[PDB]
Amino acid sequence: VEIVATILSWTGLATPTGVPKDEVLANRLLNFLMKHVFHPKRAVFRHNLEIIKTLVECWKDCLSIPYRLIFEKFSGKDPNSKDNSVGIQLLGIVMANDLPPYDPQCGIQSSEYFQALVNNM
Repeated sequence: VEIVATILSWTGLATPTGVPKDEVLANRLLNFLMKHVFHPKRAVFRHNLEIIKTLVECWKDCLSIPYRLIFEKFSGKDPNSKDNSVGIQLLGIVMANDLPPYDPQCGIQSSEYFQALVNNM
């Protein structure tokens, strides 16, 4: 949290883009940060979501938005647990800017991606 807040604060100067390995590390950071973003504690949960949204609206140029885990995060069935909240709220984060949720060009077919989105609707 502290080191990423520090590097993100250094925006306008030292963007993480234009360098290959810097971009790859940024992408692993993003995928890892969405991968573990669910904490039994709601305040730090909101905080982590804010970290992710700051990361994605500050980098924005090594695009690489990881689908297929937001997808499997809302794709859960048996609606008796708030397990799908993470995927829909991550999707809301990525939508909160101009990012397009173009599904089936890297992951699972839109006809079932959006299907599970609606089923949890």
